[PDB]
Amino acid sequence: TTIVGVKFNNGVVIAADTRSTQGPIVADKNCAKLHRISPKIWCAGAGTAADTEAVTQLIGSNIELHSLYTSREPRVVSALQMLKQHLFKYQGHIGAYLIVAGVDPTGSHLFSIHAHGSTDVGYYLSLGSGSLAAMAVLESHWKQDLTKEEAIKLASDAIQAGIWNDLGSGSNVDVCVMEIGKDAEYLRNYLTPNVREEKQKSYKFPRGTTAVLKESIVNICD
Amino acid sequence: QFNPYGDNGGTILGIAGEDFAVLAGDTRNITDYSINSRYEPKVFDCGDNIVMSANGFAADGDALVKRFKNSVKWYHFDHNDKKLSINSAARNIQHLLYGKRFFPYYVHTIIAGLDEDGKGAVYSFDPVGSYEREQCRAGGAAASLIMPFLDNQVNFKNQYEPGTNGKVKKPLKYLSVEEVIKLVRDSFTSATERHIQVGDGLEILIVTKDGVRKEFYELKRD
Amino acid sequence: TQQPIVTGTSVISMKYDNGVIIAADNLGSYGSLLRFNGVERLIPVGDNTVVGISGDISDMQHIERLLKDLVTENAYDNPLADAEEALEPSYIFEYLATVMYQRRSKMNPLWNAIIVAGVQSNGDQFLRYVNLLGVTYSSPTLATGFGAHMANPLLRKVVDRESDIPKTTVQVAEEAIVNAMRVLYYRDARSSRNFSLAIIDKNTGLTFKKNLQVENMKWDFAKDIKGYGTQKI
Amino acid sequence: MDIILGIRVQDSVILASSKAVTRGISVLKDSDDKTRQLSPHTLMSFAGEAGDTVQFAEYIQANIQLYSIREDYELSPQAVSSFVRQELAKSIRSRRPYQVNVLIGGYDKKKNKPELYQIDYLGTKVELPYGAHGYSGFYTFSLLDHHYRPDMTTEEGLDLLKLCVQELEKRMPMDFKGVIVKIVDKDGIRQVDDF
Amino acid sequence: MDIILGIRVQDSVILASSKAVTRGISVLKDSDDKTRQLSPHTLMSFAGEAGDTVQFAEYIQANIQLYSIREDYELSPQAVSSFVRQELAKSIRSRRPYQVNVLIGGYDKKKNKPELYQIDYLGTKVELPYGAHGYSGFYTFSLLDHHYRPDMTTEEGLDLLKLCVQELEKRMPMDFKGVIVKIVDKDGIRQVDDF
Amino acid sequence: TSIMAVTFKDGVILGADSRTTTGAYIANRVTDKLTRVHDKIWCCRSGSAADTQAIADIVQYHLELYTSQYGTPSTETAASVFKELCYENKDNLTAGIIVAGYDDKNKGEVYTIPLGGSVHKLPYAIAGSGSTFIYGYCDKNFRENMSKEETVDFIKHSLSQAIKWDGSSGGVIRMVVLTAAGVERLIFYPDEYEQL
Amino acid sequence: STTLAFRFQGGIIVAVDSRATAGNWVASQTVKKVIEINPFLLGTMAGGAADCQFWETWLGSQCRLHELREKERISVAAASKILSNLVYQYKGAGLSMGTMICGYTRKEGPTIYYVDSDGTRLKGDIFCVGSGQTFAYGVLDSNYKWDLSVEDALYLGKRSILAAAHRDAYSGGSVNLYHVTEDGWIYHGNHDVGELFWKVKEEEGSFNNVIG
Amino acid sequence: SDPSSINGGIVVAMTGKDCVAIACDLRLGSQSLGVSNKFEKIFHYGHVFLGITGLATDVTTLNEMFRYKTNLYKLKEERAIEPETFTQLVSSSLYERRFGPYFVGPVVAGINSKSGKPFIAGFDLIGCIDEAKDFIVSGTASDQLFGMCESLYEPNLEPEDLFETISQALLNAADRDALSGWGAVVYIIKKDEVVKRYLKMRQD
Amino acid sequence: GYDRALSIFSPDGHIFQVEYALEAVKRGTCAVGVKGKNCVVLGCERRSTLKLQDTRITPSKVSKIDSHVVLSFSGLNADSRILIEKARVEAQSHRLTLEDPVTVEYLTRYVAGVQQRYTQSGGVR
Ligand SMILES: *[C@@](C)(CO)[C@](*)(O)[C@H](CC(C)C)NC(=O)[C@H](Cc1ccccc1)NC(=O)[C@H](CC(C)C)NC(=O)[C@H](CCc1ccccc1)NC(=O)CN1CCOCC1
Ligand SMILES: *[C@@](C)(CO)[C@](*)(O)[C@H](CC(C)C)NC(=O)[C@H](Cc1ccccc1)NC(=O)[C@H](CC(C)C)NC(=O)[C@H](CCc1ccccc1)NC(=O)CN1CCOCC1
Ligand SMILES: *[C@@](C)(CO)[C@](*)(O)[C@H](CC(C)C)NC(=O)[C@H](Cc1ccccc1)NC(=O)[C@H](CC(C)C)NC(=O)[C@H](CCc1ccccc1)NC(=O)CN1CCOCC1
Ligand SMILES: [Cl-]
Ligand SMILES: [Mg+2]
Ligand SMILES: [Mg+2]
Repeated sequence: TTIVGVKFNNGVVIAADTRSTQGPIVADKNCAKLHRISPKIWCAGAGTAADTEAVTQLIGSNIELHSLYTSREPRVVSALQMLKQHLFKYQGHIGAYLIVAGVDPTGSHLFSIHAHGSTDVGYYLSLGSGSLAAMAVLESHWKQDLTKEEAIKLASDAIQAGIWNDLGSGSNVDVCVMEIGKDAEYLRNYLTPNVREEKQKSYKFPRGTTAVLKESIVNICD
Repeated sequence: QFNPYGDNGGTILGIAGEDFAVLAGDTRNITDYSINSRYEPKVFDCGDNIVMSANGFAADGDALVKRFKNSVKWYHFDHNDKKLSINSAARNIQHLLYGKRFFPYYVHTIIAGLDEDGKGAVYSFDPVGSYEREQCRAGGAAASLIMPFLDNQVNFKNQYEPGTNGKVKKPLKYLSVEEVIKLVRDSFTSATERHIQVGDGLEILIVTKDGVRKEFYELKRD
Repeated sequence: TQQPIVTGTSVISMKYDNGVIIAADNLGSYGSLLRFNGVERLIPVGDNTVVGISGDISDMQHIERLLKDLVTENAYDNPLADAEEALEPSYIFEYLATVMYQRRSKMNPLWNAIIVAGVQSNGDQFLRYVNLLGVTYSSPTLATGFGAHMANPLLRKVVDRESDIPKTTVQVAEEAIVNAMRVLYYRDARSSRNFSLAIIDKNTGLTFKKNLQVENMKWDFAKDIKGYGTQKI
Repeated sequence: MDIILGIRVQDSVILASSKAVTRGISVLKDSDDKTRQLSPHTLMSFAGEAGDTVQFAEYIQANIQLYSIREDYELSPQAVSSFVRQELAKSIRSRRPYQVNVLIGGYDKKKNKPELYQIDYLGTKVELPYGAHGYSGFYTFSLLDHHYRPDMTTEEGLDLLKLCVQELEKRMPMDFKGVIVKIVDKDGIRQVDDF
Repeated sequence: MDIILGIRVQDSVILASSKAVTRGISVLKDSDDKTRQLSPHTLMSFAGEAGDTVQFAEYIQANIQLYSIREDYELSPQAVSSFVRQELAKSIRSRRPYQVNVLIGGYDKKKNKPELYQIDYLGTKVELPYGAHGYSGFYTFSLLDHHYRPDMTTEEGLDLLKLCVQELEKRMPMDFKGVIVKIVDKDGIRQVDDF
Repeated sequence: TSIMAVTFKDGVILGADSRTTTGAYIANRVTDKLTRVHDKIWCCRSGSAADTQAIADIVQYHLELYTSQYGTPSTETAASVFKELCYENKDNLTAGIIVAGYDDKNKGEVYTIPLGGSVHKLPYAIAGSGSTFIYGYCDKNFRENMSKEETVDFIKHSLSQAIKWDGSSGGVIRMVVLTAAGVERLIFYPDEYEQL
Repeated sequence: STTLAFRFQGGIIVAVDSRATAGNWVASQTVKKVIEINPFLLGTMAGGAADCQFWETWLGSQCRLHELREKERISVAAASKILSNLVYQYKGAGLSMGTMICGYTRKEGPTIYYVDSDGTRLKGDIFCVGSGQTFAYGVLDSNYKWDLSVEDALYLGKRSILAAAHRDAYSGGSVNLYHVTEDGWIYHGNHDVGELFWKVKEEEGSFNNVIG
Repeated sequence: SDPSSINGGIVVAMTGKDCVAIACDLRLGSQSLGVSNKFEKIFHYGHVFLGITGLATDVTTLNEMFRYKTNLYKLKEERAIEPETFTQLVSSSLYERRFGPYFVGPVVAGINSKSGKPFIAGFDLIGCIDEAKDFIVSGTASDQLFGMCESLYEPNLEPEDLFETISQALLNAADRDALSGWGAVVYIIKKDEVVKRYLKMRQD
Repeated sequence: GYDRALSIFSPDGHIFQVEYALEAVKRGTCAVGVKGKNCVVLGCERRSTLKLQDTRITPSKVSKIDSHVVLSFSGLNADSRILIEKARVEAQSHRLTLEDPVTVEYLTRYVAGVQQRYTQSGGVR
């Protein structure tokens, strides 16, 4: 994977590629790596696919119950704390590498979490196999006081660096923008720069090409 | 401990027609999750209407091609400029490969050209020199993806004549150079989609009695 | 079978319209210890080739001596040693590539990654890579070690394919190289601020720049970063 | 423990099991019965790790017998085989798994059909016309592929079984001291004394 | 290769050698003669690693035959056994040693006495009244300790040998497919065809 | 990492670099290794980033609960809680922590807690991979009862050398000043300290 | 692979499959596992493909040199022993070969020699070699008699490979048949298992385990 | 001793125009030894179809487990479970055994009875959901299946055409894998009829 | 090693060392070979200037190479032993690899090949 997070004027933006691998094989060409913990707290995940999905849902579930209990909108630090303590408890065996971001009554926030349970704070972050390609772009073009449109451009450019240069990353760019005082906008397939070209030939077979031994109607009804 | 081998990825493909033969191969070169070159050719004209490719560990691949090219040169010197036939080249390559039986060239070698009756010929080699003439062969990282597709579309495997109750097989016939290039292009675009080590560019070398022609096509760069 | 002791980190390079640029920092690391700081890892051969070497420094010094001896040997019984029969980048590379692969085949490699940058006699740009395994490849941009992971992405934004080379000037190309060196200083733990840069142009020839420094760095934002999540002091 | 075979024919299931018990360089016994009757019309042969085999067979036997008393009713071979599979499926993820491979030959009285089930120590169940465990299968399966017919009689099945034992006695490295043959049919379980 | 026995009696030496050749789970041959005639009155049986056994036996055979031609004279069993021991004694400290154990049964014409030598792959030579290599000895030695007498006839020796083969066929794990028996005496070497 | 804490006339100063590494890759060049466990009790973290964070979080929780019942804890008490965690879990931890605090009675105090979980009260302490290169320098240059400006120079020069030689150390030099006056954060950038 | 060759009244039958594998990857279904050394000698191939292919063609060169030097066709015993002595020199180096040298000469008659890479050389009437040798043995042994006709012997050899091709995962493709007589070897065609299996199932009534 | 490749087998699923197809081979072996040629790997719970490759004891165990769970679901919910919901149930159950997993490669296929939308999904052994518009592959010849599907497949195929495509994908993939084959079954699934076809393939 | 070319051509096209070796044969005691319909007989002369000989132990003129082949000679007695030894070794080697004793033609061809090798090898006569 390649995943990034970038802070800006009135909030924070996160982005991700959409490749899912199985050894050298691309298993999913358009998988969703951006996860909703709460309405305005989102999470980008790299590493073991099942672990990132499972850990983000569990903490997301507990955050919802906590929000209902306290009659308050959830905070990013609460998700950050719950995730890191869970991951730490499992001593890195839950292979989830996360970029946690969001807006809450305290303000806008951007964090990263590693599988062993260590957390980092920053204005720009990148995780995954293509993090070096992405971080190169972020280190080259990032500045203080980014606008919304500039942060989206920088974030997607950092993901693109991963898509093109890292074999672990590819396909499309997902984005999620979390601005203060507004609803978070999830931009699924924000960029699609890897569309499959028209095939040279149609491989539609003449009906009856396949040799059949038996036929039977299957009963699905009661 | 020092490991003398490496995996440079990529994949190659050879198809034989009636009066021609093609040897295709992607131009991507990699190590681990990094791209080394987007255009590094590994299909070579070796003279006497023989095209060759040795896919796998590029250092061993280049060494082999280099030695075979040199073998063709000395064959002319020692035998009054006699043309090296594709069958003779194949046997010569077996001895090159098996000469390092106890420290092998880590490559899948394919050569293509015309036999002494003017008909299309493709030979394929394992790393230690076992070889076989075939109408069809894929080699390298995406061989397991491409090869069954070739069995179906070149040799018409598992295809029966419609309405014959799976009793009459689809009759074998030679393909035109136009139809073969369609299959090569579709094979590589498919392989590019689902294999991370395959992409960037496709280079095809076509061999007829007139000589060796080249064709190049763009592939996805993610 | 070896293990590298004193090591040199990334070597980065790219092609531009009239020639090639290559750069490498002046550090000789001894594991995590940043032991030697005056190490030149770019070695010119003639007035048309520069060999950039990373990895084991003792083996780098051996390669220096070979290249030095190669120039001497070429001059023997050669009236055109400084003209038509001068050493080309392609000759120098192929020689090194031969040695590297022979050594790996004897299970006693020269523990290096090498980039031979230069300009041929006909004006063509030469840029090709070779390493301890004898693996060779060429590209509009080439880099070793961390450079492969961080520099190449940045340099490929300038020259993404062959057709971008005539469109790239020496000013734009050098700017990208110098930027890449800064990024490596931020992120590579075995890098130094001081570095050397070399330009081989088909018109202006070989320009060797020593004692360059990474500059225009962004560190100010660090003061705002407190704790690791919940700390506000 | 080594050779256990099974052949389902028209009206019966025939199980053949080797008599040898070997530890080290000594054949300790040459008259060992590697089977247990689970119910009047269900027989289970077994082979595998020493100790585990009998301990597992008798444990299954006790459970099936307990069921028979409780319900005053005989479980079908299919039901017994499913129960056995589940026990092995539990076992494989235990602290110390049962290393036992079994064949269950039974006659279903409700269907009036013979049934042969092959279950390995992992809990891998398959219903078959003929089955084997261990290295025996590498010879017997191909032999049966050729000579077996579905409508054979019990006598034809015994001749087919002799053909397997002869081949094994010719090509197997170890001396397995012949086999004990048993037949399962509508009239229950009986042993062939002269084989 | 597995079972090779030897019994020296009053007027002859009797060698018994198993007929089975097994690789993997297949008995490839059941009529293998694990012996070579070194000279008219000297016979060597052998057992051990595949390939090494025959290669070593034939190499010794060629050397003894070469000697016989050169000197127009037959080497004594003692002399042959010493030559064989030295070759194995060299071999054990080679790059790749011969993994071959041998029994040398011979009739010394000068002494008019039968002689049996047991030599292992290390080059450990012993003259014995009866000998064996491999796991066979673990049964046959104790059996012979009891039943053997030094003044027995060749016929008594063959009955004693039958008693060994029966015990091995009863208690050995592997099927060795019977034995080829040969007798060495004053009249040379001859094979017993019905055993 | 390169970390140190130094007592002086008015209290104590903690110092640290800002580099976090994964092998030879710098995962974070602006890390804050100086962390608050109480108002005027702080610590320097070296070793596993995950372990040192988890430990510090627990210590902060303990000292907060201590304060609710018994009032402000001593710097010694804080060090004792760190020790207890590090010692009892020594098999599963990789944490080298320096605890530093300011009491009004006891003034500035520094306790160092190496891998084993042993406690050592010292006038000043150095730790982390880069500390090896400055044992000679710090021993020769340290003096008791230094002024604030002298201690800041001592820490700056020391960490500058540690950073210069240690590849595992770099970025900015963060410092935290603990006195009766309050808590002051200081930062020093490469352009300044590199050319010392 | 699966290869067999057995001796009988009317000479020698030799039958082989044509599959080649690299682990579980089926690499080829059309490999020639019988080498035609000369009009009276055949060699079968099982094990490492290159090891077999290289050294058995080499064996053919040595056999040619024999008949040039000695003005006489090499014996099956001598031909097999050249190969066995060769692989014995490489013992321990990791060659993987399970071969059978089959042929006819005047002095020997029809003869079969099993030769493998650990130096074993055995004369015999019946041998099966390869991963699927046991499956071939099961069918072959249970149907073998010395008094088989040329027609029946050819079929039994074919049927035994088919049996192995079916059960053994690492055997298949097609069956290559040979018959060796006093006049030399005679090729009896390539038989694809794809068609042969169903043809045999229907006509013979066997393979009742499979869904018809 | 690699659990996922002891028994062998493959499953493939495809979508078409208002229909889905799911297909599997019939082999069950013990490494080189072929044991059974009747071992089906596709099951169904109401109108939701589940194909499972991998270790055969787990294939059987999971079938029995999901039958168990879907039966209780139906009794409490008073309706048949839908493919989207069942997919989540499969993922939950597999991840429940995160550090002692079932060595399987399951594949869900079916048509949602309310919306009428064709649905397919795949999973790894610990429950990661892999949803797809086009096709899902699983088993010892997954590489082969990926190559066949990616080239042969095209969108919006009619049930009769889709049958040919999925069959040719499975057959040719199985013929390049030693542990797959020995017969094959294809399910064609329309909104309210399901056809099951056994394919003729080479038996080696 | 001693390298000198001892056997060389002369102006008239003769190799004198080979021809002088024939003179040594001409000096040697007479040997005769006669082959019948079902047998061969080898006759040999023994010079009678040597009395007080011990005929039990004195090397016999005819030597067995194998159980089926014999070799007699004329010329230098010491030289004959070297050829006989080599031939006897080759006889056993042939049995080992070909699994068949040598033909008389083959054994002859070998011995003749050895004799030839000494006519164009350096340092030997
Ligand atoms: C980039 C793309 C990594 O290169 C990203 O980091 C993504 C993260 C996104 C998708 C959330 N990572 C992956 O795609 C991830 C890479 C990976 C693989 C293996 C270990 C760690 C990371 N891929 C996966 O997690 C796949 C998801 C599948 C394709 C839906 N899962 C697998 O490959 C599983 C790994 C399961 C696992 C178990 C125990 C510990 C760690 C991982 N592997 C298999 O299913 C392989 N095998 C198939 C046959 O049956 C046995 C299992
Ligand atoms: C200096 C560097 C040396 O003492 C300092 O002490 C700093 C201290 C700061 C962070 C408080 N130490 C580190 O930066 C620390 C060094 C280290 C490394 C390994 C063991 C102990 C200390 N680095 C880390 O903790 C990194 C932090 C990551 C980048 C956020 N973590 C790792 O390298 C983890 C280590 C896992 C671990 C091993 C042994 C004991 C405890 C934890 N390794 C990985 O995450 C590897 N992973 C592989 C897949 O791709 C991602 C990285
Ligand atoms: C049955 C089918 C199985 O034994 C037969 O015995 C056949 C015999 C015929 C071919 C003569 N045996 C094989 O097919 C044999 C099996 C085998 C493989 C390896 C060692 C021993 C036995 N197969 C091969 O030899 C294959 C043949 C190729 C596929 C045509 N070759 C390989 O596996 C090669 C060579 C392996 C090798 C052996 C010795 C030294 C060095 C290498 N291996 C590769 O190509 C490596 N691999 C292939 C897939 O891509 C990644 C690299
Ligand atoms: Cl930290
Ligand atoms: Mg530093
Ligand atoms: Mg098969």
